[PDB]
Amino acid sequence: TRTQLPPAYTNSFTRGVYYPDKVFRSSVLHSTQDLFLPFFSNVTWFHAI
Amino acid sequence: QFGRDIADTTDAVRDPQTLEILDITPCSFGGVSVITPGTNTSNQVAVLYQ
Repeated sequence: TRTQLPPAYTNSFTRGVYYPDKVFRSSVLHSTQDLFLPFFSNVTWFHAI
Repeated sequence: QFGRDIADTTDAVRDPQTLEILDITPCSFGGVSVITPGTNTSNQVAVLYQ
């Protein structure tokens, strides 16, 4: 009795913004090249209620 | 741990033993200049620091 509903697609709101490394930066705009999440992307919403 | 400012260079470092921020300032500033009023005149020279 596991009525699994079809997954839905939703949109994020600026998520996945962490620090690049252990370097303290203040009053300086530095750009890195790691693994982040694109803004306004499309993800999947899974329910569990 | 480390710390860099707007100049994109390490200026402050955290002490990994006593937990204290310390600023790094090398002792390499200025040079030495020579002042000579003339060889045929006299032989007294002057030292100038920047």
